[PDB]
Amino acid sequence: KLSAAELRQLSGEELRNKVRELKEELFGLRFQSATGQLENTARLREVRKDIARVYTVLQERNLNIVDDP
RNA sequence: CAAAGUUGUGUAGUGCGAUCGGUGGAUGCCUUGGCACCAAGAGCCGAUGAAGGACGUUGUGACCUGCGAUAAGCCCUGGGG
Ligand SMILES: [Mg+2]
Repeated sequence: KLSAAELRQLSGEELRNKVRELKEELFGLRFQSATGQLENTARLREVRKDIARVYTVLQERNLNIVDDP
C-alpha cells in the first residue's frame, strides 16, 4: 500500500496523526539506512511521497478546494 | 724468390633509393552544434515577492537537467496506453 485519494475520507486530526506516524516511520528508515539495514530502499522514498499526499489533502481542505468533512 | 709498377678498400660512420614500421592527426565521409531566414504566435515579469542565484534534494559518489525539507517530485482534470 502507498496511500491514495481515500485519505480524503479521513478527518483532520487523524490525517495529522497519519503525518506524525509517517514521519516516525521515515525516521526509523533513515536510521536503518545509516546503520546498514533497510534492504527495502524504495519505501524510503514512498514514505516521503505519502507525507506529500497527506499535506496535499490537508492543504486542499484548508484552502477549500475540497469541502472539509 | 727479390725488384719495379698497377689496381683494390665501410669493421667508425654517412648519402641516395627501395621496403617495412613508429609518431603525428591532415584528408575524405559524417554530426545530438551552429549560421541566415520564412510563416504563425507571444510581446512583458515583480511585494501573491521577479530576473538571476546560493544551498539542498536520488537506494548510491559527483556533475548536468528538474525540483524545494510535500525537494528527478504531490493532487485534480483530459488524453494515452
Ligand atoms: Mg514575426
